[PDB]
Amino acid sequence: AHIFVKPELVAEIGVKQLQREIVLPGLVWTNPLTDFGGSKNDTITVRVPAITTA
Amino acid sequence: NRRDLRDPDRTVIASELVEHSFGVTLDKHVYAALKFTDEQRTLDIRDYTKQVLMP
Repeated sequence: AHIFVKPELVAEIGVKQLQREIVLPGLVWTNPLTDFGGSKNDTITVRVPAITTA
Repeated sequence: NRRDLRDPDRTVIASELVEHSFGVTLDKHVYAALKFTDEQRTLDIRDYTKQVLMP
């Protein structure tokens, strides 16, 4: 019988271990505050503007 | 040395030439060392030249 020496080939075709989709980071108000250095206790105060009545 | 002139004994006290010495040693290591965590370097350091290197 004919006998041949062949390379066991390996391919990546797009089969990935199943892990959940990432949605929440895009849906949440992300990084409106950045200058967290140069702020006491890593805390940035957020000011909520005043409301007046007529 | 001095000896009496016309002295019956004629021995001379031979002088000695002794060279002296002293050692100078390199024996100290002066250092200033600083340790900054990733939080301290990221958030607490602003310049790092006038805040770390100059001190």
